[PDB]
Amino acid sequence: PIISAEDKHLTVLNLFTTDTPEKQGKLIEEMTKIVDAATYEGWMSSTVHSGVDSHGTLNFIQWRSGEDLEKRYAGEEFKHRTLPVFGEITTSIRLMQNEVAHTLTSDALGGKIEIGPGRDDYTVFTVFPVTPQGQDEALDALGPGQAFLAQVPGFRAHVVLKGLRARGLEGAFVISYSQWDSKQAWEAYRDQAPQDQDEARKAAVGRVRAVVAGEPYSNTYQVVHTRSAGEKLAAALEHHH
Repeated sequence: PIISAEDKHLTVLNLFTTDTPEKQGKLIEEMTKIVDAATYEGWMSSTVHSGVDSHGTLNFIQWRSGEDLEKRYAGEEFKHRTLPVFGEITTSIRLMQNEVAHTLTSDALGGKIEIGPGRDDYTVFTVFPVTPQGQDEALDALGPGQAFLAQVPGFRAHVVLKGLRARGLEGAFVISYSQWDSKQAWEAYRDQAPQDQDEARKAAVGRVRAVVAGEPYSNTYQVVHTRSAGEKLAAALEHHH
């Protein structure tokens, strides 16, 4: 699926944490059943991520509008099967509605971003709770503030999302979602010492740090499954519900 700052649809990220690799595998399988059967009006695509640094998963989902999303939330499978099943294999659930604030690619300022299991993107994710006063500052710092990323070795792309509203998370929030050549390229950047960090990096980070209002959540992922509206694709033959 394709991500761009001109997106007029709703970007939904469903974030799940868990405490064993067995529950992670189970999460992946349950998410994938829902994706493969997805026919909701307005549903555009889902991209399932499997946690690497720590146990959990992430679904990056595109919806035509919030109205379409709410219809799904009002469905009986979601209410009586999905939530309770997920509840039992997770330590937390955050269903976050966002708009795309900024994109950057290694080759173009504001370039379009593609996500999918075929790219082998090492995917890096952070949700920052921020002060309501400081939200725009955070967005500016993370997006335009980090133009330097495009020249970092192994960096592929960066999406910055503005949090609109969420289930399981209160207050203002923003999200950083980036793609890298490998775990190795990411950690080399992540772990730069002060002497090796760009000063523009220090400035961006310092601006975000000033307005963070609580513990951010970060994790890394492999993309393991993606499907779009009407796409003839599934990890299993039989419909589950």
